[PDB]
Amino acid sequence: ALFDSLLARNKKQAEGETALGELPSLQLGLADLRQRLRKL
Amino acid sequence: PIPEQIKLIVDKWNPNHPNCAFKTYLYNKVDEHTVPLYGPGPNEDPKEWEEALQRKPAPNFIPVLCSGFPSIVARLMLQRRVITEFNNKLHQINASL
Amino acid sequence: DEDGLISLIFNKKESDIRGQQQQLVESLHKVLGGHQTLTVNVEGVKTKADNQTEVIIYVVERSPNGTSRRVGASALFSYFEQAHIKANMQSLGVTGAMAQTELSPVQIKQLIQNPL
Amino acid sequence: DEDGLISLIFNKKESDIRGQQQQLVESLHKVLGGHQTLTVNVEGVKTKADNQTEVIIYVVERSPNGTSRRVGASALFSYFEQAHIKANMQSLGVTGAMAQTELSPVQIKQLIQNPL
Amino acid sequence: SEALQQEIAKIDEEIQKCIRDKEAVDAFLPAHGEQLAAIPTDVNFVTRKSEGAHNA
Amino acid sequence: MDEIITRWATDLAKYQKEFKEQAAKVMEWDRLLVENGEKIQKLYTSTYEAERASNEIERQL
Repeated sequence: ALFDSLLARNKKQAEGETALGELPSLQLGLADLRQRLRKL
Repeated sequence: PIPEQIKLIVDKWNPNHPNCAFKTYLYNKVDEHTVPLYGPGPNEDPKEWEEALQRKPAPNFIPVLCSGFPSIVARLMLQRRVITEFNNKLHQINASL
Repeated sequence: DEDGLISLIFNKKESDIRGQQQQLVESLHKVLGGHQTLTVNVEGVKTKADNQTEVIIYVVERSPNGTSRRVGASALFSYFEQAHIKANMQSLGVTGAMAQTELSPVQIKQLIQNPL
Repeated sequence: DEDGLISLIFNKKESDIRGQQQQLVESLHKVLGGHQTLTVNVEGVKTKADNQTEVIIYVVERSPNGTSRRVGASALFSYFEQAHIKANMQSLGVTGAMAQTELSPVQIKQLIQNPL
Repeated sequence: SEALQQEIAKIDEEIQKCIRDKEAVDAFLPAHGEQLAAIPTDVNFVTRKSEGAHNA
Repeated sequence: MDEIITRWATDLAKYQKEFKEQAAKVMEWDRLLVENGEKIQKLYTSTYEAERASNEIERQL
């Protein structure tokens, strides 16, 4: 249930809300993400 | 030399321990300070006992005399009896989680 | 352990168990020696398969001072697993038994060191 | 409990108790109903204060078959604590009583659940 | 030949009676074996769900 | 009559060699049992900790 909680947390993460700053972040993945990782 | 082999075979298949030929020792865990107890009984050779204690896997273990089949059956009996306890406790953990 | 519950599997249909519950309970009382200081109670009856029924029991024991308490589950299981008692139980249709108490590691170690 | 000993405190001087022991013992016999199947025995007499004396007794009961035994301490105490009997005892100078039997937890629980 | 032929019978019977116990062991193994093998898979599973709760 | 002693001794050695194996297997199983048991206890601890912590968070909210 660990990975499940990781999903769940990363799911609730990118979904609002009214927290005065933390807006949901768009997910990338795979192609764009590798380059986004390399650009670190 | 015929009535010797026969008697020796009758001796082999027996719980009296005249060279039982089904001599294996199993280590039962026992926390301190109960190590000083046990303490074999009727037909235990200190040789076998000490030799068992010699190649000890870990401390707080005491050897146990398994002569023949009813003993290994009994060991199994215990193993199941603990199997169920294990599963139960594990399910408790599961439930609380 | 103090709740004293022992689950028994019977090779009998549930309707048969319930239909003769008085008799079943008294036979269990007889297996225990039949004294008036022991009383068998049925905690539950549940079908498990066409011809399999689980019956959960406990036993109340009374002291000479009139006090009552349940026989501990481990103690009751220990009695029922004795070879003579197990055989009598099998004659009533019992094909298995279980206690709910989760034994400690030291208890388990003791049972393995002395399986009889 | 089988020794049947009941300790009684009297609001009387020891010399007075001993001086009239025959009479005291018979009065206790009367409180018990006075039948010839009961016999009050004095186990001991001890001064506790100027005008306080402890008298330890037991009662032997005889059966129809000639057998004798002591009345159990709990049974005898139960009789003496009954309100009517206690009042009669107080008229003899008894101001307290005690049995030596240490009751079991179940006995104690029963007494608390049914104090009367 | 009576005492001998009887003695061999009793002996061989006893041995055979012991081998019955040996067989009795052999019979009660695989089930218990599965039961045993089941354990580490569950504790290795429940330990995971705990990690999930802790991370939660 | 030797043909009987041969059978006896062969059976003996044959079933000895097997009894040894059974016993060994049982031993290994015991090792497995305690080896897991330790982990079960660890789970008990970890769980109790989690429980207490959750209770604390409950108190906080």
